[PDB]
Amino acid sequence: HKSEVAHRFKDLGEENFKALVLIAFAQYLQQCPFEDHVKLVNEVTEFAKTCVADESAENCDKSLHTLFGDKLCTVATLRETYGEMADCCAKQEPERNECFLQHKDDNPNLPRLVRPEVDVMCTAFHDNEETFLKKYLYEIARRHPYFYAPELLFFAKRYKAAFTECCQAADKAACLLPKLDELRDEGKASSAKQRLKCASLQKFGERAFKAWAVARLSQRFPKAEFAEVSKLVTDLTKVHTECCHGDLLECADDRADLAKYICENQDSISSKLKECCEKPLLEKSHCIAEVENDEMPADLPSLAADFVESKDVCKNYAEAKDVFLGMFLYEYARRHPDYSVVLLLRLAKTYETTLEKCCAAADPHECYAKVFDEFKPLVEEPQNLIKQNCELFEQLGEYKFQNALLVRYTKKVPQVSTPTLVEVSRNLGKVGSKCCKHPEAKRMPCAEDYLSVVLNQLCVLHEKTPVSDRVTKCCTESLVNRRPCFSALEVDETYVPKEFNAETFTFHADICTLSEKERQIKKQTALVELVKHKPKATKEQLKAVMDDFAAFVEKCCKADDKETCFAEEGKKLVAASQAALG
Ligand SMILES: CCCCCCCCCCCCCC(=O)O
Ligand SMILES: CCCCCCCCCCCCCC(=O)O
Ligand SMILES: CCCCCCCCCCCCCC(=O)O
Repeated sequence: HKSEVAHRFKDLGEENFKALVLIAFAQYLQQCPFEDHVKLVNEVTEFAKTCVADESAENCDKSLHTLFGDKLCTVATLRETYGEMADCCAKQEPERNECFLQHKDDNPNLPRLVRPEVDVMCTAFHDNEETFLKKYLYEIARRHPYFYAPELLFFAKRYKAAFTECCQAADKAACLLPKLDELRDEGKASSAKQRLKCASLQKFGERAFKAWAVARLSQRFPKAEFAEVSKLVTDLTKVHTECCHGDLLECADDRADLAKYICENQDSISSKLKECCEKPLLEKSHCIAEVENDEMPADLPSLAADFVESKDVCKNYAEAKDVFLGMFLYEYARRHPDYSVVLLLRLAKTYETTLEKCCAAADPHECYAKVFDEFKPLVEEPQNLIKQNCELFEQLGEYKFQNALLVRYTKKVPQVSTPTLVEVSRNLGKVGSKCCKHPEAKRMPCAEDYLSVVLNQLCVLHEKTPVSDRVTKCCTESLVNRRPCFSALEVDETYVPKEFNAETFTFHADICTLSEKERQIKKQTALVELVKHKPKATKEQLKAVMDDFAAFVEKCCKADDKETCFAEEGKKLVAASQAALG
């Protein structure tokens, strides 16, 4: 094209253009204030329009990288605020843009973002929607500089819908706060999932990434032929490699190209792609990535004939081992959309280990005749963990399920900090809540995705502040072994009970009318401290103390003099509990 800035402006339309430009500058210049960025965005937008009017006017024929970089090099506080990043300006393209990318900051040391009160939020949203929404977009972008700009834009539109719905409601806070909860968690997850894929590509390498993609794409597109899946695996891997190592525009072009190839070849790939493929360029790759699994073909045969029974198994394998294993993973995965991806990779690894043994043995065919039997323990372990945890979740409800996990995990790794124990147990409880309301066939994939983000959060915290060799092992294992390493953790027989501290077990009158979350967290914090203090306490003894706690809170929140109730009845409860637990 004559003018890439005009091309993009036309493809995107003014409103998306401006939003994306704001995210771009915020991701590179994480410390500049909102108003400074609004001025850069307006100036870039004004310039873009001249190019749309006449693609031969001044500067309109420069690359986007050239234009973007030039604008960055005009910021007056560049050296003052970003130091060595100003020296990127002494370079030509493409080294200049390379240099700018090296200076982004994953952990920007910015203050926690405060959710204002619901009435303040709705008022700001009514009084100036544009500013309200753009400011939050800016705040999120500068805190997540690698997050894919278009997906950020997809969340922003969901925020807008939530304020539109809930600000005109009768009970604004009870409408909105659950929606904002849901969206913040989905956004945190998406951000963690992206970081995780990039780390894992570097740690475990490209072959392992392709294995993962074969499994994932085959579940999603089970009517596609292996040759088409293999094609998509190769293109997907290239896309991910660039998006991990790359600037926004290179990632965007790679994603747009794959989406277009997919949309042109729907008939070969999936029947569920028509809606997505109608959508505007901006949303297409995203929509595709989130499409539901196609229906698998009817009356597919058993894998036995090709992978066990044939005389030619070792020959077909040795001819090209990764193609054969890829084929095994394709056939297995498309027949089992109810499996986690990591389970399918365990099976593939098991199959490979068996062929490596058996193809060099005296009688290969006899040696690998029972390989499918080796799959059964692998499959049953996650299915049985889901049933047990979902049965417990149905008995207790979310909050008491969380409390069960708090007790469980605190005894297993009592050296972890209380906030971390509380946060991770709370999150695991929310994985239960989400995934146990799916039917059996959808639980294992759901669990896999969401556990992967909770366990990632834990491993991130633990790397920064190590306390347990056992957690370190789980965190540095292969991605396929990570969750079973955590499930295999046992009770810590070596922990020395924390000393009693009375202030830890004191509570105040405000407990009564505080937010549902805030009340829960205060109770769960004390539950963890109780288990840390009394790690040998039995289930019946903890139930008794927990029951007494609940009678104590019920009494004191109905009293007229609440501060004295909490202090006087609080001391009694503590002394009774200490006697019972010994
Ligand atoms: C205590 C958390 C409750 C979440 C629901 C239970 C999940 C059990 C593990 C599922 C297996 C994840 C995928 C895998 O490792 O194959
Ligand atoms: C503090 C570490 C938390 C570990 C979370 C593992 C996720 C799966 C939870 C299912 C219950 C534990 C599995 C088991 O012990 O068999
Ligand atoms: C030995 C000192 C123990 C003091 C007793 C405090 C116990 C913590 C209460 C845990 C919350 C229970 C859950 C609930 O009923 O909401």
